[PDB]
Amino acid sequence: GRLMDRIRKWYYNAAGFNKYGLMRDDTLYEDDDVKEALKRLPEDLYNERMFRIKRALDLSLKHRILPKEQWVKYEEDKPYLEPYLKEVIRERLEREAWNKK
Amino acid sequence: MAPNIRKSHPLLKMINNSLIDLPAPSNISAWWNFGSLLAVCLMTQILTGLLLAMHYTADTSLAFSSVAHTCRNVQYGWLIRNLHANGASFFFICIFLHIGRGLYYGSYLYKETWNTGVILLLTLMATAFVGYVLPWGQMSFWGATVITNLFSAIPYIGHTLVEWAWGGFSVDNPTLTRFFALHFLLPFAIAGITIIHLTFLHESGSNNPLGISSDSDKIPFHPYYSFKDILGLTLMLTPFLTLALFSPNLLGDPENFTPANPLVTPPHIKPEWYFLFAYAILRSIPNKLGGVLALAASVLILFLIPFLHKSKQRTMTFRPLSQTLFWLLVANLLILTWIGSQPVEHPFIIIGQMASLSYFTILLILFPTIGTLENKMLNY
Amino acid sequence: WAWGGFSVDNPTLTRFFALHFLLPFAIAGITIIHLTFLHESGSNNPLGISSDSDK
Amino acid sequence: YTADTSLAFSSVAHTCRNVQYGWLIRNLHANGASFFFICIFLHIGRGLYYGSYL
Amino acid sequence: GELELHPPAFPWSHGGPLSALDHSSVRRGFQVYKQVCSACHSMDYVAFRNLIGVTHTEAEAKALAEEVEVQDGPDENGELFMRPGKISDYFPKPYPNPEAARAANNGALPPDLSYIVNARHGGEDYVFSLLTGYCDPPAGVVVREGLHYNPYFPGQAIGMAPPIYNEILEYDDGTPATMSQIAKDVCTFLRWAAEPEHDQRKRMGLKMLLISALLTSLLYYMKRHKWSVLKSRKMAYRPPK
Amino acid sequence: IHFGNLARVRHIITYSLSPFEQRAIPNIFSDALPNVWRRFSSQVFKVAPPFLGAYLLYSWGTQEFERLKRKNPADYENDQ
Amino acid sequence: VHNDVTVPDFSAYRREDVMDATTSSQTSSEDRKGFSYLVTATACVATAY
Amino acid sequence: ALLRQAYSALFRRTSTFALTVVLGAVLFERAFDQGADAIFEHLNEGKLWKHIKHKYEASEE
Ligand code: HEC
Ligand code: HEM
Ligand code: HEM
Ligand code: HEM
Ligand SMILES: CCCCCCCCO[C@@H]1O[C@H](CO)[C@@H](O)[C@H](O)[C@H]1O
Repeated sequence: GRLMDRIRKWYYNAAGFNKYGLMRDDTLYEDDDVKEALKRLPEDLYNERMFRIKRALDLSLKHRILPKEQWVKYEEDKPYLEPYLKEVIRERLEREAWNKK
Repeated sequence: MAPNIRKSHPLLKMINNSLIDLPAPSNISAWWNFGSLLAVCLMTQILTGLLLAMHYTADTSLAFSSVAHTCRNVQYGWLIRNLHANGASFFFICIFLHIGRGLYYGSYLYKETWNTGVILLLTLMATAFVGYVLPWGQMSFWGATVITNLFSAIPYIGHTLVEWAWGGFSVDNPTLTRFFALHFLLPFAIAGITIIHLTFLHESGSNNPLGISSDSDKIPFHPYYSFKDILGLTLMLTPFLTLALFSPNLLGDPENFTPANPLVTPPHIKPEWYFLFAYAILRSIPNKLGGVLALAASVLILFLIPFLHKSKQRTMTFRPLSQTLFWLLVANLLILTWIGSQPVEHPFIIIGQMASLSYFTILLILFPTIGTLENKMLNY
Repeated sequence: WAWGGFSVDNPTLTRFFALHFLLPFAIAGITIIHLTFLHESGSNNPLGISSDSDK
Repeated sequence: YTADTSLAFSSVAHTCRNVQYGWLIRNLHANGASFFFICIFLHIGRGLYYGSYL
Repeated sequence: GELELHPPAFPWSHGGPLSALDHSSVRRGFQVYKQVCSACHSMDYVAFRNLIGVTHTEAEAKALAEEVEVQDGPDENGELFMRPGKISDYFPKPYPNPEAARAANNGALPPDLSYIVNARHGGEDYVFSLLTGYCDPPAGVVVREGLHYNPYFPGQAIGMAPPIYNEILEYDDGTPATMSQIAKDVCTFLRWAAEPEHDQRKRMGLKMLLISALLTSLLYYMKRHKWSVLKSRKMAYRPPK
Repeated sequence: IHFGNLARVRHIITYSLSPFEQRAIPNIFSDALPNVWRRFSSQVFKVAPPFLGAYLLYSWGTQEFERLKRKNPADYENDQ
Repeated sequence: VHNDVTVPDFSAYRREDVMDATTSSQTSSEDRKGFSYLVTATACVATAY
Repeated sequence: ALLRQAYSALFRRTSTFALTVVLGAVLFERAFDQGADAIFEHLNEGKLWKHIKHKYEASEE
């Protein structure tokens, strides 16, 4: 069945970060890994995220949001950083494990 | 050396880098106004406090009437006394929102700013506690006797530690004096520590409601926030004054208009409102020792918050689950406060224990758990 | 005004005790400023000539 | 200490007479004030003689 | 817990946040206290001068205090002695010490009335209810020898015998001294004794609000005015795409 | 020095007008209020609930306490 | 290219006097500033009191 | 046009702005007090000593 898919889409809409025009990955808290991850993003993706983020902040300061039309649709939310971030973590765990041996 | 003096001068430079050219996110909300209020709040207590201290006498035989003589004979003594007394509540009201804001927006992730914060809270508590004994009224004395005696439950070094604190065998003159001393002192330590708080704070800069890096859009503190804070100052100051001036004793126990008397225990000895919530958790655990620890934990628990953050996101702005959980907890504290105000009998006793249980469960288990679950629902 | 009355009496004793408790802490505060300005230049020395060549 | 014309004098006395090491603390505080000035006077002097005031 | 009856809320002339004390009623109250209560109740924090410009004239006040003898001294020989009061004296205590007081009231201790309306939940509304409200005990209830039943007093057995009754005194202003009139005036007086700042405090509250409302509005406009620059700000993303 | 070392930003144009060429509180009905309502709606069902659920518990606990103070005639029915 | 860039329309926010793009804005300037400053000057007076 | 004039003579020069704030305050005080006192008293007719004073102010004994 599609239970898991029903839930996710629900939570995705429940969270509501898409009303700001942000993408799942735009909301990631910038801890050590996410930091390295971002540095690896190709310039075009970096600049775009930056605009998105800056735009979201401006909405926040304005106490507004984007018109329904412009909201990020669950199925079109691009996971632009996730791939990078995973390797960044793969790498770390390797080092962490190796320095132990 | 440099063009404008605001940056070169060894002192203006300080005032500038933290009140004028300081980078502030553009989207911070009203919940960020509490820092400045807490600060103003402090400067105000100290001012009214000194003014009252210049007429107070710390002696069991004169305390009560020194305070009375102040309100009755000193020009505007009555006003200063009120402002100081009610100011203490305005203080806590503010600190509780300040903390709340921190919790809901994961500000605590700024560990050192946060940890000094907990220290400010603890200090403010000691301060406001000793302060309340100074007028030496029924509740002043009795509360002091019950609260301080609590430590007597600590094993082996219990009684010793208390009789030491009391300066004798019971709350008496030697206590009143050392408390007045402590009360005069602590505020200044608060001020000092506030500088450290803001010092750590400035390393990272403020956090913001969306919980995402605000470097792409920062604004000079002045005029944006200098103005915003001055506005938030008058918006709160109104209710404070309205209360302090129209309903003066709306929050105080009438039992404190009766000079302390060691031969008449009041019917219901309870601490000031801002303490009830914990007084409540104290009575939840039947066992003088466990209840104390539970009390201690009720506040010391704040030191763990940072280590119980499991969400991949900082704030709860985009975490609806965590949000109800957050408002539940708030409501929970409200109830605990309420329970603290009522006697120790059914149906209160049980509601008490229930709320006390839900309190620790929410912070220790639910929050981090719902946090993890939330990550899976995002496909993280 | 300062006396709180017509002569040095109780109202004075109290406000003095207050001032005496207070001032010391103002001293401590100011000492920080003192040393802050001090550190801009560093200490002076008996010969009165630039000691950068030997700190 | 008690700040009241009717108790100040005796509060100090009662301190030196009944408080464990009260007498010592009272002395150290009192004499400490002079040590303070003695020191501040030399600190100033030092400054004048070596043009620290610059 | 235990059973208790809570007094009602009388519409005191000074209940309004902006409403002051009716000094006439207060002036009467002072008499009630002076001629009835002062017999067993001490009012340590009020002095005859306090009346001046509030309920009596500097002259009346000077007189009212001379009606009492106070204890001053010592003299050249170290003895104590009597003298006629001055406006600087505080209302006379009825008993030397509490022990003596209890002794003359069946071990009961009539509390000083300086802050009574603030020392009891209900203040005047309570004090007023208590005074007028004495009555016989309901079935099954027995009041021990020496106490009197009052449903308004916790425990219902109070050591104070009904203190006021119709025409127990005569208001020199020509007011029908019905028991309730008395209680009412005296309660009004007790409010004042408890906090003389009452009127001034409220007059200030008025000023505080007016200024407050004015100042707030102004700073709201100013805050908005500066922020406008951001609030309306518009941006766009223009890569060389 | 915090202004200049904050972030690497590229290609974002912004436009703003002096505070004097614009209104302080504009479009109160066309924009302001509609959003106040908007914001109020999005939250009620998150906040309100546990606060209402608190009130109840308070009311119950209060009323029940008073009830247990009242006497139950069923203790004196056979006390001739 | 920058030539393809234009400032958006601030009609929604402009004050009444600077609403028409063909009227010197300077003539109503002293009013616009005199008002705002009037508000501020007042805030000071209140505060001072 | 006062706004225009006000701006010119009062708000333009920082020095005159200050002078306005002061004299403005001095006059505001004088009027705000008198007014509020006025309002407070009407709201409390016949209750204040100011009101009943006459009865004992050279009209007894
Ligand atoms: C004969 C002495 C006497 C007189 C006269 C008297 N009282 Fe009392 N009053 C007492 C006593 C006795 C008590 C203590 C009762 C107790 O605590 O059991 C008391 C207590 C009180 C209390 C309430 C105590 C409480 O715990 O609530 C008030 C209020 C009071 N009196 C008011 C008055 C007023 C007003 C008057 C004058 C109208 C008055 N009394 C006159 C003796 C007196
Ligand atoms: C004497 C009491 C205190 C004073 C005067 C004080 C003051 C401030 C000030 C001025 C700020 C900056 C503005 C703001 O965000 O509000 C601040 C921020 C902060 N304070 Fe406090 N604080 C106090 C107590 C506390 C307590 C009890 C805690 C929590 C346990 C705390 C936690 C924080 C944190 C985390 C920040 C970061 C805000 C953000 O998320 O950006 N503070 N505080
Ligand atoms: C940290 C801020 C402060 C807090 C939270 C605080 C709190 C209190 C409290 C709750 C009381 C009891 C008020 C009452 O109900 O009578 C009190 C009384 C008092 N405080 Fe403070 N106080 C503070 C600072 C000060 C300071 C710095 C001084 C002066 C050095 C001071 C001097 C006094 C005096 C003299 C009293 C006794 C008179 C009275 O009870 O009104 N306070 N304070
Ligand atoms: C609370 C009292 C004071 C404290 C605690 C204090 C502390 C210090 C300290 C720690 C130093 C650095 C070491 C040294 O050269 O002694 C210093 C330096 C200095 N202080 Fe003070 N000081 C005090 C009062 C004063 C006064 C009254 C003056 C003169 C009006 C003064 C003038 C200076 C100057 C000019 C220096 C530079 C020393 C040099 O020539 O290198 N100090 N002070
Ligand atoms: C938010 C700022 C509020 C400050 C309001 C100032 C009002 C206090 O004003 C007071 O009013 C009393 C009543 O006549 C006078 O007797 C006092 O002398 C006066 O200082």
